[PDB]
Amino acid sequence: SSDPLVVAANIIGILHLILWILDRL
Amino acid sequence: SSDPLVVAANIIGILHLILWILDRL
Amino acid sequence: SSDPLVVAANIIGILHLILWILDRL
Amino acid sequence: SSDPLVVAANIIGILHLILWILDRL
Ligand SMILES: CCCCCCCC/C=C\CCCCCCCC(=O)OC[C@H](O)CO
Ligand SMILES: CCCCCCCC/C=C\CCCCCCCC(=O)OC[C@H](O)CO
Ligand SMILES: CCCCCCCC/C=C\CCCCCCCC(=O)OC[C@H](O)CO
Ligand SMILES: CCCCCCCC/C=C\CCCCCCCC(=O)OC[C@H](O)CO
Ligand SMILES: CCCCCCCC/C=C\CCCCCCCC(=O)OC[C@H](O)CO
Ligand SMILES: CCCCCCCC/C=C\CCCCCCCC(=O)OC[C@H](O)CO
Ligand SMILES: CCCCCCCC/C=C\CCCCCCCC(=O)OC[C@H](O)CO
Ligand SMILES: CCCCCCCC/C=C\CCCCCCCC(=O)OC[C@H](O)CO
Ligand SMILES: [Ca+2]
Ligand SMILES: [Ca+2]
Ligand SMILES: [Ca+2]
Ligand SMILES: [Ca+2]
Ligand SMILES: [Cl-]
Ligand SMILES: [Cl-]
Ligand SMILES: [Sr+2]
Repeated sequence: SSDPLVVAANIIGILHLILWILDRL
Repeated sequence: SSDPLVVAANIIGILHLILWILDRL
Repeated sequence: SSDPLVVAANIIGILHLILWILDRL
Repeated sequence: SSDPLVVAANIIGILHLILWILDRL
């Protein structure tokens, strides 16, 4: 398990990556 | 919970994202 | 140990970095 | 504490940020 703030930050990080890829695609 | 260095790195990562968005906005 | 979602996100983050470097190289 | 791979990934992430800032500066 992780600190809740770390889980949240990682979810945000992944969504950022998805949105970046979709933007470029 | 997380390693303190990981918590710190994630806080920095999120602030970086906020500042990036504000810069572009 | 970390949340499995955090491990996964970090692996993805590192692969992203590798692919970015290889793209620029 | 965190998975060792997560600690490593976060250290790499921070160094990446430092090198990016120094490059732009
Ligand atoms: C291109 C712009 C960058 C992208 C902008 C996207 C910002 C998304 C913000 C919030 C959604 C994600 C947050 C989800 C947080 C849920 C709470 C949580 O995960 O807590 C778990 C905890 O471990 C339980 O105690
Ligand atoms: C248009 C773009 C579409 C937007 C798509 C964005 C999806 C975000 C991706 C992953 C976060 C969701 C993962 C949620 C699972 C979290 C539960 C967890 O944190 O721990 C589970 C672990 O396996 C047990 O400890
Ligand atoms: C665009 C440039 C990139 C952005 C530049 C921003 C750099 C921010 C640096 C430090 C502030 C954040 C650090 C906050 C650290 C607090 C200590 C901590 O979080 O420790 C928790 C631990 O788990 C308890 O034992
Ligand atoms: C001009 C731009 C404005 C700058 C805005 C930047 C704000 C940084 C965002 C989040 C870090 C703060 C989150 C602090 C909470 C940390 C406590 C924690 O780490 O764990 C809590 C958990 O819910 C129990 O384990
Ligand atoms: C340039 C585009 C960005 C790059 C696109 C790359 C996307 C890669 C996606 C998935 C592979 C990585 C996921 C590996 C996940 C394995 C599952 C896991 O790690 O779970 C561990 C857990 O702790 C055990 O319970
Ligand atoms: C063309 C580009 C080539 C692609 C290359 C991408 C490689 C991805 C890098 C690291 C993820 C693999 C690390 C796997 C180890 C995970 C096991 C773990 O999570 O914990 C281990 C810890 O030491 C005990 O707790
Ligand atoms: C611009 C290019 C991107 C930047 C390229 C930089 C790549 C740096 C690679 C490795 C150094 C960092 C790795 C340090 C890893 C030490 C091992 C560790 O941290 O393990 C802790 C564990 O928790 C104990 O069991
Ligand atoms: C030219 C550029 C100069 C390069 C500069 C790059 C420095 C990398 C930054 C941070 C990683 C080092 C942090 C090492 C501390 C790790 C120990 C830890 O992981 O846990 C400690 C925690 O407080 C107890 O659990
Ligand atoms: Ca906490
Ligand atoms: Ca430690
Ligand atoms: Ca979980
Ligand atoms: Ca492990
Ligand atoms: Cl990142
Ligand atoms: Cl973690
Ligand atoms: Sr943990």
